[PDB]
Amino acid sequence: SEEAFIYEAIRTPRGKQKNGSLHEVKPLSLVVGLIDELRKRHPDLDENLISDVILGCVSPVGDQGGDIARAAVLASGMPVTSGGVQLNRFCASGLEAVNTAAQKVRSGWDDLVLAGGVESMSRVPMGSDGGAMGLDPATNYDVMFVPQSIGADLIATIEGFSREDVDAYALRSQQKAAEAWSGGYFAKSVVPVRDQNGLLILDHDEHMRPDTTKEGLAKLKPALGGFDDVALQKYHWVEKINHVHTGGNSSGIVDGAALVMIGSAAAGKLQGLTPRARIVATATSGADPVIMLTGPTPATRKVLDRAGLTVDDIDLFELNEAFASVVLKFQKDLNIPDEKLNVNGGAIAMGHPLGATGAMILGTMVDELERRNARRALITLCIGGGMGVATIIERV
Amino acid sequence: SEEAFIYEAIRTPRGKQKNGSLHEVKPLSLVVGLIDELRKRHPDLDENLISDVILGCVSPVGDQGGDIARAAVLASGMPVTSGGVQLNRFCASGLEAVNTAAQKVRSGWDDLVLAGGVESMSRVPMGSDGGAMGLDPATNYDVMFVPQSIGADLIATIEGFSREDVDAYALRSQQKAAEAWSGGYFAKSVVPVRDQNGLLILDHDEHMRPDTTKEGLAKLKPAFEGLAALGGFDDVALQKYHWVEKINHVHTGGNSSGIVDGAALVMIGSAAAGKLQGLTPRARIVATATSGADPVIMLTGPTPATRKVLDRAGLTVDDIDLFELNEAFASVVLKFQKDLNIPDEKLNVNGGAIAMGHPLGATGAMILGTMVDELERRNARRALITLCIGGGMGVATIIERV
Amino acid sequence: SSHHHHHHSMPDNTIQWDKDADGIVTLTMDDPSGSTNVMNEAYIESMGKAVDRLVAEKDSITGVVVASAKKTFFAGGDVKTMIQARPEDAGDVFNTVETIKRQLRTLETLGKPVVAAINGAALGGGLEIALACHHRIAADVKGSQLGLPEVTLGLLPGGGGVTRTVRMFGIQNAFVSVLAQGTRFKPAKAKEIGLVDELVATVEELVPAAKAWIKEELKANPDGAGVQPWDKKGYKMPGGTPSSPGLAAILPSFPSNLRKQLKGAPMPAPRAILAAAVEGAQVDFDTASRIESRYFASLVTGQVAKNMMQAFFFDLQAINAGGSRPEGIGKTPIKRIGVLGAGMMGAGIAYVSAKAGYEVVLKDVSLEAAAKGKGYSEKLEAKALERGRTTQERSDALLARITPTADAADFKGVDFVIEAVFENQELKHKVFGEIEDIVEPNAILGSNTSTLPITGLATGVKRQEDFIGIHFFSPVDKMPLVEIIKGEKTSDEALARVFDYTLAIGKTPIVVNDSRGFFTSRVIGTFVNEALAMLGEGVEPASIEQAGSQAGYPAPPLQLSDELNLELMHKIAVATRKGVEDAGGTYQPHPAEAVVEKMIELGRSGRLKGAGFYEYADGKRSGLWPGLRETFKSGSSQPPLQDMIDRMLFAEALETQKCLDEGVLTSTADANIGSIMGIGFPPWTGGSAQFIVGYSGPAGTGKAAFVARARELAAAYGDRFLPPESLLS
Ligand SMILES: Cc1cc(NS(=O)(=O)c2ccc(N)cc2)no1
Ligand SMILES: Cc1cc(NS(=O)(=O)c2ccc(N)cc2)no1
Ligand SMILES: Cc1cc(NS(=O)(=O)c2ccc(N)cc2)no1
Repeated sequence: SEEAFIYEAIRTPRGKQKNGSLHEVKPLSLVVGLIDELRKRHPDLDENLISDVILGCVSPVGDQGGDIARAAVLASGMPVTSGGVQLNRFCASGLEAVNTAAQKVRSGWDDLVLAGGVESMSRVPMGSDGGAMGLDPATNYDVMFVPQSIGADLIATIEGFSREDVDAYALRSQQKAAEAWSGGYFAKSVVPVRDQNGLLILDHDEHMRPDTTKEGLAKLKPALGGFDDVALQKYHWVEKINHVHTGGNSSGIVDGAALVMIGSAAAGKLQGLTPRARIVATATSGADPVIMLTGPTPATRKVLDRAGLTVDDIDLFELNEAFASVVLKFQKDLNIPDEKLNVNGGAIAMGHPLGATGAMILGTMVDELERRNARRALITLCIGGGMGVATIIERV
Repeated sequence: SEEAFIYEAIRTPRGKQKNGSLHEVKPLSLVVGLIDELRKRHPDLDENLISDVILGCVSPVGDQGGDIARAAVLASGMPVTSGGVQLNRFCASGLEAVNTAAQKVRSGWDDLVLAGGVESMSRVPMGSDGGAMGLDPATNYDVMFVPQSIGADLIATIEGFSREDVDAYALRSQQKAAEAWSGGYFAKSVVPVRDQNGLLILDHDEHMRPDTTKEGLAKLKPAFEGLAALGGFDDVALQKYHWVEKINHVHTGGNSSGIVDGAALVMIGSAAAGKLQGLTPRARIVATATSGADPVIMLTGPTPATRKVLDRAGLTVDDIDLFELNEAFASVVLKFQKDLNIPDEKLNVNGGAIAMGHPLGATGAMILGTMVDELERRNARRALITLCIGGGMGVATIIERV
Repeated sequence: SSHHHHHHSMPDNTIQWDKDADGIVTLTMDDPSGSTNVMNEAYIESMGKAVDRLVAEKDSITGVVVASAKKTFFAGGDVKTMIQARPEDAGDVFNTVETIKRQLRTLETLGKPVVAAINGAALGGGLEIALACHHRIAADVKGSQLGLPEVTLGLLPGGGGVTRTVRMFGIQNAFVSVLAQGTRFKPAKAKEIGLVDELVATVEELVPAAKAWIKEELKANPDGAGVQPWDKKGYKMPGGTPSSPGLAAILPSFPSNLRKQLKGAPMPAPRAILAAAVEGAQVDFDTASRIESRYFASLVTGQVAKNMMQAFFFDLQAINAGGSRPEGIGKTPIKRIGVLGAGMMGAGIAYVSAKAGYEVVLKDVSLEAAAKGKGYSEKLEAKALERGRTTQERSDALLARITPTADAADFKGVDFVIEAVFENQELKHKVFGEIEDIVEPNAILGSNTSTLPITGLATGVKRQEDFIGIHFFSPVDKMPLVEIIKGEKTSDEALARVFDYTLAIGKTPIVVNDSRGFFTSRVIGTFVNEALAMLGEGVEPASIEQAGSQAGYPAPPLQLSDELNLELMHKIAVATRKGVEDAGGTYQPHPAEAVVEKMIELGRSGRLKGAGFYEYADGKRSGLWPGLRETFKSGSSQPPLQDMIDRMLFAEALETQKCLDEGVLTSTADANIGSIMGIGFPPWTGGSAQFIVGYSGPAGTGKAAFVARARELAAAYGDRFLPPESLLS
């Protein structure tokens, strides 16, 4: 019945982990800044019609605890009837908020919902929230807990991706990310962060090393347990894991946030908003918790059956660059064309602010569909714990 | 478009805080015990059709961190495609999980979803996650941060609820909770917690004080065992409510919700979902609504949220057979009863959190399944469940028996 | 990242250099442009050169000593420059303190011990220079003070004070003790808390003890030489970090306890200090130091700082520098004071006069009443003995200078009369006539009058020259202002003698020309009347008191109206109504007069009669009278809270402009400080006159916006809010 439309999709720049510009900025004030930008774009928007604010956050502790979404509603002066809820599905928390918001609009019990995520990894490091899956000896044996870097190395070992193969995609992501910045692709969707005085704090992606060379990537080097032995205990047909993933061919640890406004056609009509894309379908899948990073392939196929589409029907494929082997495995399975996959750079170059990544690359595809005058795009991410998500958008 | 139905809604007994029985039980084990109970009810159910497990948790730290829902999916051996996600909307996280699960079914992109919550407050106390609204002086000023204890006393101050009034409802809750337990109302929905050897750990809401007397509640002292005992929050609250001279501190530990451990699980699915798995529907999710309120009183949220869910379903106050408001504080219920003219015989007929406890992230799903079993026992049709939320929010849900 | 202020394309030097054969550099600060080392543009470049030199010669330097060749050490910064910082200049303000702290951070992290030679006042930025050193030695000289009084001017310790004090004592202790109120510390108390480490007798021992401490530190502590406790691996912030469970349990109460004390007033300085302190404890030192700069630039470019810097610095300077004093006059010393009347005023005048070392004779109508007036001074010394703020040796000599008496001849040898009898004109003529001849001939004849003009009171004495108005404020032991009223026949020497007397007892004087109501009691009349009229209009008393407290007043208006006594407020209106009808006119009464007269009919006319707007029992104040709502139909009028606040602030600001127009006040400085220290005007406004030029409302900022808001109040409440022609065009 009610179709869900994307009206605005903005994001903050990504400040690097060490000596980052966003290290002095609380993660709450990052979300408030994006709320003020939506106010600037639509000053006559009736914020009373905004019924919920959904944010994704993998480490909701400290500066990110206590329902950071509700804190963003009250600190920004939004109406108290605007809700505010925080969710966490590991790496796909940002896109899960978008999907849940769209599903809330389709049910008819929500008219205008803000969705997104925030993750200040320099202030709240990964794993600060603890977790029974990793810090409880009973569970850490049942789920066969292994860090995602080893699951990625296990992917490259089985599929046959060499160190040069993963470093090739790493160099490719750095080149396409700089070309997007130089071309002004991210000019309108990247809202620079400023202090309480208006002074600039950050206006670009710091983690990008655009002058990367294939010789420098090979200089990089690839961790205190038997996670290798634990992984090979389930994958008994492979003798040794080839650790090909370094800091230059994996996702970057950065701080950042992203916001997406989702509503029905009547919500934008009443509030004078113009739709930019339509949420076609969403799907949730998973794969075994050892390899962990093979969720995209079954999740993408599931979202294609729902929409009745194939790989040849999609114009752009956006997969989160958590690790290089994850993208090469996803590209090899579905035979994704090399010119449709992460066309405006990826997380290896720009970063992976966990809870905000799924909402960042979501709006990134909204821009490229409108820039190329294309039609469809499929956004997917690999999830910790062995889950997978997928979302198809159609330009309007 | 697709109708969402409740097929099973179970919960664990609520173990008290000090010297509690569920203190030695990891909160993840509380959810796996409920997952294993569903398999005991329907051994032939193809769990591959379960696409998501949604749990509410207000303090997702320590034993409750790292997507505890996913840990439940993996530790209990559920299919790896069953997802898992935690959500935090303060006191209504348990119902927000069911409302989101229902909305996930209405979109048609999710068929069978498990929803509920978990909160082991004897192991993970409130505030363990921190938060900018509390631990940031800039945010703590813009958002006039005042704990729920003062907002409850402020409601009783404005509406004129005396100390005997709030203590009268506390006795009322303890009485109706004991009648429900002694009457066997909870026999089939409160799954007793056992250990790795099948030995009994807890099979009742051990926070209940059933022999409570009016004279006993009067001897209790006003709340001064938390952040409220520090100071300033009374001055801060009256700076916005400047027409009020003095806040009458009437809420004690006997007329407020109990600090307990517990968990709840609800299975929501479409009409075709339960048909394929051979599940008999018990109730239908009619409508949900979410409206907030002023963040200083922060507990008047149930009043507008109940009206918006009635207007969406085309129903009035007279069409609801049972009302279930979370007994966070006595004044929150008296305010809700005074506003909408709720008859006394329909409001929390089987006790509430004052007697049985309030396991934050799991309460919304606990009191939800309570009404699903009471609608069938009374053979009534409609029931409305609502909660007051921290920060000044509200969530209401209408269910219809099938 | 450079120690200098310009990377592009001529100030003086204020720091000397001296390296010894041991390798110790003595940085002696000596600014030639003034008698006090300030944190001006010259100091930044002077220190920028020295710190650059400490690095290029680090191979021949073993330690550093920071000394001063002035009486003080380093008192404050350049207020004349900061008060002009526009919001556009936020980038330059941020880079300035970031450059200042970049110098101190290198001095601090030099691998060599740095000792401070605090030879005097180390206030504000000066203490920030000392806190950057690794060891501090203070000379226990008289007059030396150490603190961070940046909050009193509307600013914050932006040269590392907030970051370093929290690193030494934690968030809670550094905020309360040093940062929040900017309290000044004596050298003994400074060593006691942790600001200073050692003490010496004279200033000639500082540099020797500084170099001696360097030699022993390099000898017995070679590894930790020149390393602060937070630059080590195992630094544990005292009291914990915001991520600590013990501190997290009480951290949410700091903004509420601060809002409890500020009473909801718009003072962003303490709020910003607490923010920078907590945000600073979450990150490293350098990241915290940068956050401190952003909150600092947030205050300098604001309006509250420009009001507090104008009043509590520039306006306070002109007053203490003889701006209101009559010029070309000598100082006639005082030998013995005689206070007439031993009430709450007369006893308070006798205490503050005897505390300064003056022999005071306390006369009343009986020995039972005069000795009981001296008991007001005894009951305060027993409080200062328990708190440990004075010694028995110095307190027994304090009460010994108070001679209570009832015989008028005991006023022999008195060269300074301060009358505090009842508000009755012919009584003051009667009181002064009894003793005008017994006192010395050229004695000051002062009168603590509230409304009666000094010109009329002077007719009851033979020498109208030495008759002057010395207006005090109860409680006299705490109120720091003395309103001096100049009668028509009052000479100029009497103005200067009472001016010097005010500074002698540690108070602030203002000079006011003789007029009905003077300036203090007249303007405060428009304050309590706007609240009383508001109560008669049907506004809730709780909302009135809340609006009065959130405006910035020390006491709410209805509470003040009980201590001001409503029967005297009825007498003022009858006196004002008489003067208009005596001149053949038509008196337009104030809407508050009917509220006063109604309280008289009910018998609740203030605290003195045990009942007023509040209920009084057991001496203390209980609460608002329950019969107040049904009497005035409270609740039938619910105006916005900001309208209640503005109606009280604008009534005084507009009434202050009349005093400047009518010739009552002669300077804008006496209008601001006289209203702040006299009637308790909110300090964030910078004074009742500064409130006009520095008004910051939602419609604008400045005199044009003040007039606009006055016309909003005028069209909605009455013509009394109409701005005079002196504010228009
Ligand atoms: C540390 C840390 C956090 C973290 N979370 S994770 O990478 O999301 C993860 C979750 C489940 C499993 N089974 C493995 C990894 N993993 O390590
Ligand atoms: C401490 C602490 C946390 C906490 N959580 S809370 O009760 O959910 C809450 C949330 C928002 C506001 N404004 C007040 C209280 N309450 O006290
Ligand atoms: C403060 C302060 C000064 C002050 N002046 S005062 O002279 O005491 C006074 C007396 C009566 C009336 N109606 C007004 C002021 N009163 O409080």
